[PDB]
Amino acid sequence: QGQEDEVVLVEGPTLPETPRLFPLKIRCRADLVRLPLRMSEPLQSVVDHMATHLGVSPSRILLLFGETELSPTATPRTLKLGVADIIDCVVLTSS
Repeated sequence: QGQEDEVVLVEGPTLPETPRLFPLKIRCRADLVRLPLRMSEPLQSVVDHMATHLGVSPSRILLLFGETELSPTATPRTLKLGVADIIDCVVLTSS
């Protein structure tokens, strides 16, 4: 008992049931922001959102969990990110 899947192939109907997102915990310059994101969703979601928040380009945004270097292409799934698992949005001189 637990048929957990969604047939996103052969016709694309109106699915009002959204996927199971979670409030990803990002750290700004001195504050915490939460946005609804999928584990399968790449960090490009938090990158774009933090870029618009800080008034910078998404290319300048680098996510950093403690001491590790994350990327916009990397997914919270493989990274084991969460609601308590916090990633630093740092604006670098990306040139």
